[PDB]
Amino acid sequence: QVAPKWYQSEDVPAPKQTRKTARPQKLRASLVPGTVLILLAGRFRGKRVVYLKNLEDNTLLVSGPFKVNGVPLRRVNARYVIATSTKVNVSGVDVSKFNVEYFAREKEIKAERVADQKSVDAALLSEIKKTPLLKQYLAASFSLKNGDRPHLLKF
Amino acid sequence: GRDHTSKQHVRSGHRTAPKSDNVYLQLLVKLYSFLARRTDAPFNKVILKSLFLSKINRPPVSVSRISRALKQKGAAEKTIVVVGTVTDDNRLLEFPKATIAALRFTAGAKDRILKNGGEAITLDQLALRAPKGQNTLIVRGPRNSREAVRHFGFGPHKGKAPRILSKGRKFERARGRRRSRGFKV
Amino acid sequence: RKVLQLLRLTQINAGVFVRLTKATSELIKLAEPYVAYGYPSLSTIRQLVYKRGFGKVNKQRIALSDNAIIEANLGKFNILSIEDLIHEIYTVGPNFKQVSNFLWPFKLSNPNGGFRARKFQHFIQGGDTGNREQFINALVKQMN
Amino acid sequence: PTRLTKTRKHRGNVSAGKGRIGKHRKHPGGRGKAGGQHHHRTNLDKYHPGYFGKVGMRYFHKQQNHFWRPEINLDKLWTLVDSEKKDEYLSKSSASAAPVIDTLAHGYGKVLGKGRLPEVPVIVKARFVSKLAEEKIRAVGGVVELVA
RNA sequence: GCGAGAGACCGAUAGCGAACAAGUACAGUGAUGGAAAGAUGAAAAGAACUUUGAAAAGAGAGUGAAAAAGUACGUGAAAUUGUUGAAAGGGAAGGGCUUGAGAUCAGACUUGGUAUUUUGCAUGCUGCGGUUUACCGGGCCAG
RNA sequence: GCCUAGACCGAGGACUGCGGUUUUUACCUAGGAUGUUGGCAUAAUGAUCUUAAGUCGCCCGUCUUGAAACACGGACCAAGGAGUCUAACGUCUAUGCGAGUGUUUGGGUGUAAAACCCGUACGCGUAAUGAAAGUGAACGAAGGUGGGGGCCCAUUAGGGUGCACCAUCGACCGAUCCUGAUGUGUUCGGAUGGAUUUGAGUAAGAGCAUAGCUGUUGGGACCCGAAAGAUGGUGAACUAUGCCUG
RNA sequence: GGCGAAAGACUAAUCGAACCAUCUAGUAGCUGGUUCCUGCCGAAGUUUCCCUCAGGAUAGCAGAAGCUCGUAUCAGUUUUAU
RNA sequence: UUGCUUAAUUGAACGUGGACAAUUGAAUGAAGAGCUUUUAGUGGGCCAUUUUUGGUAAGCAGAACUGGCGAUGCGGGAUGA
RNA sequence: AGCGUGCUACUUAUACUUCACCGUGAUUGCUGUUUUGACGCUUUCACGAGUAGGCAGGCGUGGAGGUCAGUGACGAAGCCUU
Ligand SMILES: [Mg+2]
Ligand SMILES: [Mg+2]
Ligand SMILES: [Mg+2]
Ligand SMILES: [Mg+2]
Ligand SMILES: [Mg+2]
Ligand SMILES: [Mg+2]
Ligand SMILES: [Mg+2]
Ligand SMILES: [Mg+2]
Ligand SMILES: [Mg+2]
Ligand SMILES: [Mg+2]
Ligand SMILES: [Mg+2]
Ligand SMILES: [Mg+2]
Ligand SMILES: [Mg+2]
Ligand SMILES: [Mg+2]
Ligand SMILES: [Mg+2]
Ligand SMILES: [Mg+2]
Ligand SMILES: [Mg+2]
Ligand SMILES: [Mg+2]
Ligand SMILES: [Mg+2]
Ligand SMILES: [Mg+2]
Ligand SMILES: [Mg+2]
Ligand SMILES: [Mg+2]
Ligand SMILES: [Mg+2]
Ligand SMILES: [Mg+2]
Ligand SMILES: [Mg+2]
Ligand SMILES: [Mg+2]
Ligand SMILES: [Mg+2]
Ligand SMILES: [Mg+2]
Ligand SMILES: [Mg+2]
Ligand SMILES: [Mg+2]
Ligand SMILES: [Mg+2]
Ligand SMILES: [Mg+2]
Ligand SMILES: [Mg+2]
Ligand SMILES: [Mg+2]
Ligand SMILES: [Mg+2]
Ligand SMILES: [Mg+2]
Ligand SMILES: [Mg+2]
Ligand SMILES: [Mg+2]
Ligand SMILES: [Mg+2]
Ligand SMILES: [Mg+2]
Ligand SMILES: [Mg+2]
Ligand SMILES: [Mg+2]
Ligand SMILES: [Mg+2]
Ligand SMILES: [Mg+2]
Ligand SMILES: [Mg+2]
Ligand SMILES: [Mg+2]
Ligand SMILES: [Mg+2]
Ligand SMILES: [Mg+2]
Ligand SMILES: [Mg+2]
Ligand SMILES: [Mg+2]
Ligand SMILES: [Mg+2]
Ligand SMILES: [Mg+2]
Ligand SMILES: [Mg+2]
Ligand SMILES: [Mg+2]
Ligand SMILES: [Mg+2]
Ligand SMILES: [Mg+2]
Ligand SMILES: [Mg+2]
Ligand SMILES: [Mg+2]
Ligand SMILES: [Mg+2]
Ligand SMILES: [Mg+2]
Ligand SMILES: [Mg+2]
Repeated sequence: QVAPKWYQSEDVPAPKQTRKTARPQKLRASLVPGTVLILLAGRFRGKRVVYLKNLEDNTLLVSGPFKVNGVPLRRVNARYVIATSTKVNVSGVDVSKFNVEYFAREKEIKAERVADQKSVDAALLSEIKKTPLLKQYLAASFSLKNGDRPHLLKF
Repeated sequence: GRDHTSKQHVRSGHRTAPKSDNVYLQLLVKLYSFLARRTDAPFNKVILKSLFLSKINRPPVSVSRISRALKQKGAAEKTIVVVGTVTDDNRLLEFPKATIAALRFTAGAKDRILKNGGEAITLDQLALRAPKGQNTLIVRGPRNSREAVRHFGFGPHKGKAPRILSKGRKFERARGRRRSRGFKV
Repeated sequence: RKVLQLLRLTQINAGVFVRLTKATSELIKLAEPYVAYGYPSLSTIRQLVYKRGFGKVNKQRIALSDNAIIEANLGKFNILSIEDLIHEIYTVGPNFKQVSNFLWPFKLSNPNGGFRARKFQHFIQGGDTGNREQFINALVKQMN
Repeated sequence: PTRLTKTRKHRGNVSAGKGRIGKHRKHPGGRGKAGGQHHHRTNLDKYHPGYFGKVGMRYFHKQQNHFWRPEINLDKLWTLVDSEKKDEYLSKSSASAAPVIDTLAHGYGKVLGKGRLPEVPVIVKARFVSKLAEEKIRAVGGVVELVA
């Protein structure tokens, strides 16, 4: 067998200086707060939900509302979402306190989270009631029927 | 595919190292590999190439060749450089005082050089008193005086030496070497 | 074969710039069944030199990624920039020979969109070889 | 060593470097110098002209001792002088006292005249000398003394 | 021929034909031709005895370090074959490439570091495996 | 000029460079991928074996222009099985010494086929040429001319000196042919000067020895293979023919 | 050599020259075979001579070793002149 | 310079000295040029386009130039040197 | 879905383009930091078909000199085995 030599070093070189300075994400023009979204993956796939805020994690803050849907305040990825053309006025909904640290990992749900759910859903429902059948629309699941071609459908 | 205008993967055809495994010749190559790589002096690149040469490509240099080279105009105090053996010549009537650097000296050659007030130094001693080969003069021995070259390119009307084991009137002198025996070539 | 070698066209889809005289025209006539040529515009020359421009530096194929590379090899001919080189090629200049020989032969891809149905017949007869004269620009756009 | 031979490298290749068409055979062309006048004429004429035929007269019972006569030239003549006394001789030699060089006792039959002598008188004892060798010896003030 | 000492020789299809009851067995009228064939175990301690069988043998037992050494004897390859198990199979089979399935194998929670409690050491608390929750960070596969 | 959809890739590994923005001896998209999140570590992941599916795939070796061939060898397996050694050589290479070189036929010696030591001869080389008798290599700085690496003087260039080597014109030695001085055993000698002649020569030696590969020749000669030829012997128990006795 | 009322028959399953051993590993321009891997380069079936035509030598094609040098002056090409 | 040549002081050949410098006298290219030694296999060939001879012709026989197969796999011509 | 002709798109070779890796050839640099590998390290570019054949670098076997004060009856060698 061939023994190792003295010139076979074990030191790990430092990496070169990388020039991959990150630049901000660009969302689709159809992704505007208040837009009704369709979730395509995850536990709540097929659920119609309201888009509220763009978090700094590149995720979207979303609520069902929980009373209408059972979908709570949570994050979704923009690529697992169909952004429809239906919109709800969310200018009266306060989503200031919600950010990445809000959804930090620490079943039992926090009292703060339940309170925020109720407070947000109150304003969301008040604005949702204005559009007839919008509450019924949000409470119904989405599915592709026979003869539905998503390359031809408008959402 | 490529339309090749020359043969592919062709080695240069020149020695890049000595065939010799003499460690001391390899120390000289180490010294002149550094000098040729770093001095811009054309002398050091020539010496490095000559250290690679085979024995027949480094013919012995007689002490008479050095004497004739020192008799060139303005070359009496130059340093004679021989990459090879310097041999003695008992046909000289006199030898000057000279500095000669060689791979090897015969006993007679070194004796005659030192007897006349000169120096017989090695090529490493040369590299310290002349690291750029200043005031030097490279002397090479005759290559075509070798006995093997007598028979190279033998043919009709070529005038070369036949490859023959015995010499005499009975050995390849009659037919083809004489018009009285047919033809002569 | 010798003519194509002297034009430095020793592979398929290799491109070279030639200054038209009687001698070079009579050269190109011999290689006509094997080449497609025409009159290149300034933008075609610029795109070729920018994307696939390489220089012959010590018999090595070196990318023209900095003006120092061009200057170190063509400054004695007053070429100090990639645009000097493009100008010297386009308006065939007094140092066209050195500038065009400094350029390594362009190695183009196959056309995006293909050739005509059968390449190896003259462009006049519905093929691809010979002189197409301004349609070399469309072909280079396909291949560069 | 057999391990350095090409026989070790030809192992696994069918013909052992002899060819599939030629098929290394016993003796194509004959044995030895066969066919030197018929099918090996092109070789002997090119490389060994003069091979066939007789030239000169025979010599029954040639004793090479009769023809023993090694040559020494003039440029090599002073190597027969004693090495320890060459330099003294090269200085103090005159017509009254010059070194004696017995060439026969050193194994030479004839003194030839190639080269140049030191301008120093010498006495050269030889069985034979050439015309120019003796002219060069006399010019430096020396003499050739014939012996047997 | 007789008597010795050796070897970069051969190692039982080799080396003399013959390592053995080998110029033997055997062939041919004859002259002549001419093999194959070494190895249980340190030691036969070569299996007493019981049982089934006409017997050969088998099954128990016994000797032995070993019977995966029983003279049909060290090791015990391949062709070829039996049994068991797995799998595949419409006028051959076999192969390469690719993936699936099944089987096998491999690998970072690293010689991981941070404080922590108890189990154990010859000993006077000290090197240090042990444990789970915390935190730092790491490995791999992915968005 | 601008906007926009997708795919494959991430070599490198402190800094150094070229640019750009300069709000700045700072920053950048500018000399090659980073950031972040989840899951998993009894596993997602990878490899191999077997098998299925898809696709392709004729039996190897051989001679041959051409083989899967309706050309030849090959049922299977194990073990054996074919460029060797030697004498003499060519080229090349390594090594020692070098106008020399080679101790080993032999002698000395020995820790005994070793190692160590010794020298005369001899071999090859240092002289060639002629059939031979024989003769036998400097006009010159060992020549001139054109190149020629290196070195020297320079300061692009230029000049000087130029080994090896190349082309070329000369010189010297031997042979051949011509001329033929003083002279003389009057037939010898051969000075001197020449010649589209000729040598495997000189012209400041390069060889000798050991080893290795490759190539050559003779040897069984890479291995196996004739029909034949020769020398010396054994058979008429079969059979052919004669004889003797039934 | 024998023997043959003759077929080249018979002479120990051997006969247009027995058998045995040796010379003898007879010679073969002819057939067959010729044993590990990878890397790089890479042909010829043409010239001339040969009782040469299934073979050799020779030149060519190929490899290897290099050597002298470093753009010097070359090319399976064009142009111009002839 | 010569012994060659001219009636010659004419020429022939080879020269000393001086002038013409990178457009040093067309293009294009040049993994550089030149040189040497040594040795292998081969010395049955065949095919395609075009020229071409004999033959009624031939997957016939014989030449010229080039390119191929032999020695070569890969995509196409179903298959095929 | 035949024949003549024109057009648009599309299909895919070991070919072409960009990139990774292997090897070969050339090439850049490396000693007051050469620094226990300079027969080494390193920069860059180009290239890779092959019978007969040549050469190079390696793999394996019997025995020999030296070395590992190497392995081994607490199991050498041999043999079988996803
Ligand atoms: Mg390629
Ligand atoms: Mg000589
Ligand atoms: Mg006659
Ligand atoms: Mg396309
Ligand atoms: Mg087409
Ligand atoms: Mg081969
Ligand atoms: Mg075989
Ligand atoms: Mg061979
Ligand atoms: Mg064969
Ligand atoms: Mg042959
Ligand atoms: Mg013995
Ligand atoms: Mg035996
Ligand atoms: Mg036997
Ligand atoms: Mg046994
Ligand atoms: Mg019983
Ligand atoms: Mg056992
Ligand atoms: Mg046993
Ligand atoms: Mg057994
Ligand atoms: Mg079996
Ligand atoms: Mg059936
Ligand atoms: Mg599989
Ligand atoms: Mg699997
Ligand atoms: Mg990387
Ligand atoms: Mg098929
Ligand atoms: Mg065959
Ligand atoms: Mg045939
Ligand atoms: Mg075959
Ligand atoms: Mg058939
Ligand atoms: Mg047959
Ligand atoms: Mg046959
Ligand atoms: Mg058979
Ligand atoms: Mg075997
Ligand atoms: Mg001697
Ligand atoms: Mg001699
Ligand atoms: Mg003589
Ligand atoms: Mg000489
Ligand atoms: Mg035989
Ligand atoms: Mg016989
Ligand atoms: Mg006869
Ligand atoms: Mg009888
Ligand atoms: Mg008859
Ligand atoms: Mg009979
Ligand atoms: Mg034989
Ligand atoms: Mg024949
Ligand atoms: Mg090739
Ligand atoms: Mg004849
Ligand atoms: Mg044949
Ligand atoms: Mg041959
Ligand atoms: Mg030949
Ligand atoms: Mg034929
Ligand atoms: Mg043949
Ligand atoms: Mg062939
Ligand atoms: Mg092909
Ligand atoms: Mg095909
Ligand atoms: Mg068809
Ligand atoms: Mg169809
Ligand atoms: Mg149509
Ligand atoms: Mg590829
Ligand atoms: Mg290859
Ligand atoms: Mg052996
Ligand atoms: Mg032990």
